[PDB]
Amino acid sequence: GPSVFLFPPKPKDTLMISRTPEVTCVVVDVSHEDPEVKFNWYVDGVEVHNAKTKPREEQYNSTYRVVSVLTVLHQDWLNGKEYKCKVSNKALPAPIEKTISKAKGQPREPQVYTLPPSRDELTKNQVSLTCLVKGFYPSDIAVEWESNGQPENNYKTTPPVLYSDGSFFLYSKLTVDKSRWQQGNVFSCSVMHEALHNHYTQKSLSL
Amino acid sequence: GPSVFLFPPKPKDTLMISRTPEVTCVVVDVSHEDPEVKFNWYVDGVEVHNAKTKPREEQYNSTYRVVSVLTVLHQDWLNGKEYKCKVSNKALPAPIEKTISKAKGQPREPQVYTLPPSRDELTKNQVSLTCLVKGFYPSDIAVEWESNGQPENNYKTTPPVLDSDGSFFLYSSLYVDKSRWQQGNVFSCSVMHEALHNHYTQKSLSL
Ligand SMILES: *[C@@H]1O[C@H](CO[C@@H]2O[C@@H](C)[C@@H](O)[C@@H](O)[C@@H]2O)[C@@H](O[C@@H]2O[C@H](CO)[C@@H](O[C@@H]3O[C@H](CO[C@H]4O[C@H](CO)[C@@H](O)[C@H](O)[C@@H]4O[C@@H]4O[C@H](CO)[C@@H](O)[C@H](O)[C@H]4NC(C)=O)[C@@H](O)[C@H](O[C@H]4O[C@H](CO)[C@@H](O)[C@H](O)[C@@H]4O[C@@H]4O[C@H](CO)[C@@H](O)[C@H](O)[C@H]4NC(C)=O)[C@@H]3O)[C@H](O)[C@H]2NC(C)=O)[C@H](O)[C@H]1NC(C)=O
Ligand SMILES: *[C@@H]1O[C@H](CO[C@@H]2O[C@@H](C)[C@@H](O)[C@@H](O)[C@@H]2O)[C@@H](O[C@@H]2O[C@H](CO)[C@@H](O[C@@H]3O[C@H](CO[C@H]4O[C@H](CO)[C@@H](O)[C@H](O)[C@@H]4O[C@@H]4O[C@H](CO)[C@@H](O)[C@H](O)[C@H]4NC(C)=O)[C@@H](O)[C@H](O[C@H]4O[C@H](CO)[C@@H](O)[C@H](O)[C@@H]4O[C@@H]4O[C@H](CO)[C@@H](O)[C@H](O)[C@H]4NC(C)=O)[C@@H]3O)[C@H](O)[C@H]2NC(C)=O)[C@H](O)[C@H]1NC(C)=O
Repeated sequence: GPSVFLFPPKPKDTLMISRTPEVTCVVVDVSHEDPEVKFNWYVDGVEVHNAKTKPREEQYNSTYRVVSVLTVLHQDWLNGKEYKCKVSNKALPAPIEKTISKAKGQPREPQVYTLPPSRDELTKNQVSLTCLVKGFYPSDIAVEWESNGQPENNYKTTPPVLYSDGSFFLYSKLTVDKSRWQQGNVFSCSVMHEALHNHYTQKSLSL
Repeated sequence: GPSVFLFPPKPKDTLMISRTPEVTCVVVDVSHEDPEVKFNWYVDGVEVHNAKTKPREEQYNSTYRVVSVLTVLHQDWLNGKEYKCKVSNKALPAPIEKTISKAKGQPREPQVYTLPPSRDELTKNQVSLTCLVKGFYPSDIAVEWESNGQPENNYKTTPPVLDSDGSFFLYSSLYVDKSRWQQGNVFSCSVMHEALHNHYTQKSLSL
């Protein structure tokens, strides 16, 4: 009956000390007559006792969805500690365990290139600015466009794709009106990854 | 299980008359006891007669996989016919079903731009040729690289991404030795998609 789902922190969260990276253990499909769900958290095998279990919430399909949220230290996540959520409930034969961590393997620093649009992309009102980020590991990364300090709206990012040698690459596309690229605005592609200095770099682009 | 998955034909196959496009019904996790799975196959409400059930496979999860494949007309699939696979096995409460067809909607043709390498990237031994394919619908597409008629090995393609307007885009990345880029070789990105004239377009790139 009950299914357990264990979610990692957001990459922008693990990479900036101002933010609060958290692991979330989500139990769904808990019957009405065995609703008491117990949680235990282990960090690299030692039980931790500081997780905040939000009070159960009855779903419209007549099952309880219960959530528990453990906060993690940024150096704990990035040093490769394993997080074991252990969910016990009297609807279960025996308790369910789920574990989560950063990806094993040595970090690799992404190279960041910014490509300008094709000449064939001038006969349009809109134009595509491209940012290639390649050779990074593990694949937790964050890509963001801006110009003149303010963020950009119209950008899309592919998912991280596996190259032959084990590392990852992706592309981010910023659609801008040809006018602004003509005028000469500078657009910037900002990349946040653990293997970067200050965890952040930025590449700029203009006519 | 018995849990049913239904897959569509590969794109390349539905776009050339020479290849054979098949829809593929996969029953993961059949039990050793009562392993007799059955299949039936509806095309737009007409039972068809020519399916090829692959005998068995047996997994290291002491359970079985039972694939049936059904071959399809190229115009049948491109015209949006529904392909109904129905699975009868006594271990199931009642017959399972699944359906598949092409994404509904007006096919939109891809725009194909090729981007040269970044100036930054030329201080390396290897170099990334990029190919942006954008504006296409439905998202079944094929992308390949070639030079002097002969194919390329070292290219990877991102899966297709949804833009705000309902079309898709992707990038292909070919990794070549900076020496070949300078000798002046001509590299070609070849796109195969059902909205293109002759289902095929091709863009070229050189120093
Ligand atoms: C009864 O209802 C509840 C709740 O639904 C609510 O009420 C009903 C009535 C409807 O109106 C609902 O629409 C309504 O919202 C049902 O609860 C659902 O249960 C299903 C499964 O039964 C769960 O599916 C899983 O979803 C996860 C991803 O979930 C994230 O994204 C969802 C949107 O897509 C979002 O709704 C989720 O809440 C969650 O969002 C994240 O939440 C965390 C914490 O809150 C947060 O930190 C994140 O930031 C946030 N993200 C976003 C984007 O918002 C999905 O990953 C699961 O897929 C995995 O598991 C499958 C096996 O179960 C497997 O087949 C998949 O392929 C995939 O497998 C994983 O694969 C990776 C590799 O890619 C591998 O590494 C992993 O090991 C592997 N994992 C596992 C476990 O195998 C899965 O699809 C829903 O999340 C859940 N919804 C909610 C809201 O809780 C309940 O099921 C209903 N009961 C029924 C129908 O009987
Ligand atoms: C015990 O063993 C078996 C055997 O597998 C073994 O275990 C796994 C974990 C691996 O280690 C294997 O190496 C190993 O062999 C396990 O059985 C598996 O269980 C998982 C659990 O979810 C199933 O996942 C499903 O996968 C299919 C897609 O399967 C393709 O890709 C897989 C990854 O490459 C690959 O394994 C398959 O062979 C298959 O490959 C395709 O094959 C076709 C021909 O058949 C070929 O033409 C294609 O080219 C090829 N493609 C690729 C990419 O390789 C996926 O469809 C399922 O997703 C649906 O259902 C989920 C619910 O379970 C749900 O979360 C998903 O979101 C999705 O649901 C749909 O979502 C869409 C999208 O939004 C939505 O619109 C739809 O409404 C919704 N529909 C439905 C009906 O849900 C799912 O992800 C595996 O199929 C299954 N078998 C294998 C071989 O993995 C078993 O789990 C093991 N026990 C464990 C792990 O505890």
